[PDB]
Amino acid sequence: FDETEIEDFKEAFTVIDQNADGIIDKDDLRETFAAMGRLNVKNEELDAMIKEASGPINFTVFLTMFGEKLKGADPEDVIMGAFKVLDPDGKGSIKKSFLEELLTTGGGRFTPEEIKNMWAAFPPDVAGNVDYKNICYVITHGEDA
Amino acid sequence: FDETEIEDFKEAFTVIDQNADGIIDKDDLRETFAAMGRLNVKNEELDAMIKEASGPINFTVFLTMFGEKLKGADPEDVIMGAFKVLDPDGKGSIKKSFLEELLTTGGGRFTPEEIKNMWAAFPPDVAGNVDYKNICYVITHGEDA
Amino acid sequence: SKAAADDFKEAFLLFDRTGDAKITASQVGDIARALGQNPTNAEINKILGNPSKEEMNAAAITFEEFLPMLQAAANNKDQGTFEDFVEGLRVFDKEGNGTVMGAELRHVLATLGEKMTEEEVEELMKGQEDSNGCINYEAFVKHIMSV
Amino acid sequence: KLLGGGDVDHTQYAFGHTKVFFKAGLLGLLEEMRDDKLAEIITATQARCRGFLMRVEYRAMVERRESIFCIQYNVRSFMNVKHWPWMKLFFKIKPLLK
Repeated sequence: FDETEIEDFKEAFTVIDQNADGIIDKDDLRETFAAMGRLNVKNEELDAMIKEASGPINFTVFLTMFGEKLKGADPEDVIMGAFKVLDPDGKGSIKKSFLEELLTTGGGRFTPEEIKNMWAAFPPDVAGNVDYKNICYVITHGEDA
Repeated sequence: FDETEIEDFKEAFTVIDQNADGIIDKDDLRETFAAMGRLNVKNEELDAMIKEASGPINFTVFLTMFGEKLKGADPEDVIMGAFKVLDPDGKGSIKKSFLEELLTTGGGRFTPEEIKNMWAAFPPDVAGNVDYKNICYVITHGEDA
Repeated sequence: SKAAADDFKEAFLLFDRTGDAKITASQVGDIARALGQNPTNAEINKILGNPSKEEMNAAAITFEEFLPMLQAAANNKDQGTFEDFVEGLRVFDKEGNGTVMGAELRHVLATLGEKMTEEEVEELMKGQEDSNGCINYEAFVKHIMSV
Repeated sequence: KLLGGGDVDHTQYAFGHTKVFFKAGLLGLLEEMRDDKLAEIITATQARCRGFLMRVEYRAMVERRESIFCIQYNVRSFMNVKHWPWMKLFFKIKPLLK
C-alpha cells in the first residue's frame, strides 16, 4: 500500500461515512447508495458488507478488509512497467499468443482456463495481448470505462 | 437510471426552476420557455405539463414522471454495444433487410408496421440499418441533430 | 421411461409460442436436438412421411405424439461416434496436424449433403478458427461435442 | 476438388494430367453400393451437424434475449417523449450544461 492509495481509501471512507464520526454504519452505506442513485438498495446487501467485518467499520478495519481482498493489487504504473518489459521496443501492443504462452510457461497462475477468463471480459485486444494499458486501467479501477 | 443521467436531470431541473426553491411551478415553465425564444407559449401547454403530475414538480416528482415515460430508455453506449454485436466485425453499418428480418423474427416489438415507422423519421441509412450511431444519438437526445 | 424425465415436457412449454401445449411438426427436428438427440434432417423427414404426416401443410402437436417420436429417435444415438468425426476431417487435409483451411470447411458444410446455411457455418467456426485461416479440428470437434 | 462431395465410390475414378478416369459397369456397380454406404455414413454425419447447427442458434437466440428488449423498450420511450414539451426543453437545454 503506497500512501496515495491509502489517502484514496481515506477519501472513499469519508464519502461513505456521511455522519463523519469515523465509523461507517449501515445507515451510511444506505445513504451513500441512495445518493448514487440506488433507491432500491436492500438491507441484506448492507448486512452482507457488515458481515465481512468482525467489528465496526472504522478506518483501520476498512483498510484491513481491503488489504485482505487486494493481496495482489497492483497500481497502473507498475502494471505498465511490466508490460513495457514485455514490449521492450515500446509502443506496440504484444501478441495474443505470446501472452498465452508466457503466462502458462512461466507460472501456474498463467495456466490456460484462466487465460480464457482473461480474454472474457478483458476484451480481444486486451485478451489477445495486443493493446495494452486499458487492462491496467480496469485492474486498478474495475468495470468498463 | 445511471447516476450521471440523474445529474443531467438535476441540471435540467435547475435550469427550468429559475426561482431556485426546488419546485418547478407554471411561472418557471413559462420563463424558461421565454428564455429559449418562446414568446407565444400558451398557458394551456403549461397546464398540460402540470397535469401529468399529481403534485408539485420537485426533483423526485420530476424523476418519477420521467422514469414512467422512459421505461425503455437506453444510453448511447449500450445502444452502440448492441449494434456492435449486430455488426461483430466492426466499422460497417448493417443492412436494411437484416435489421427488418431480425427485429420481426425474434420479437414482437420488431414487427413490420413498427419497422416502417422506424424508417420514417430515422431516415434511410438509419432505417435501412446501414449507418449506425446517429440513431443512438437521437434515441438519447431527440430531434434532428 | 421416467427414469421418467418430466423436463422434456417442461421444455415443450418453452418451445410452444402459443402456450396451448402443442408444438408444430416443423419444430420437432430442432427440439429433438435440444433434448439431446441428433437425428439427421432426412431421417426426421422420412419418419414424418413414413407415418403419412405432411410437413407441407399446417401442423399442430400434442405431447402424446412428440414423446414417442423422441423415443424412436433415441435409439439412433449409437451412431454418434467421435472416432469417425475426427478421422473424416483427418482425411480432408494433408500433413500430420489437424487443420482445415477455413473456406474448405465452410463450403463443404453449406453445400455437401444436408445444406447448412452460411450463417450457421460462421457461428460454428467463430472462435475456433483464428486469422491464420486454419481450423484445428481436434479442438473444433471437441467443442462441437461439448453442447 | 469437386469430387470432394457426393456419396460416391472414391475408388472408381482416377485422375491424371489431362483427364479423369472412370469405371462404368462393374466398377460402376461398386460405386453404387458405395454411394448408399455414405448416405448411411453421410446421412448420419449430416444430422449431427444439422442438429448441432441449430444447437448454436439457440445459444445466440438466448444471449440476444435481453439486448433486444433493451433495444425494444428504449425506442418506444423516445417515440413518446420526443413530442413532450419538457423533453424538448431538456433537449435544447442539455447542451448549455457541463
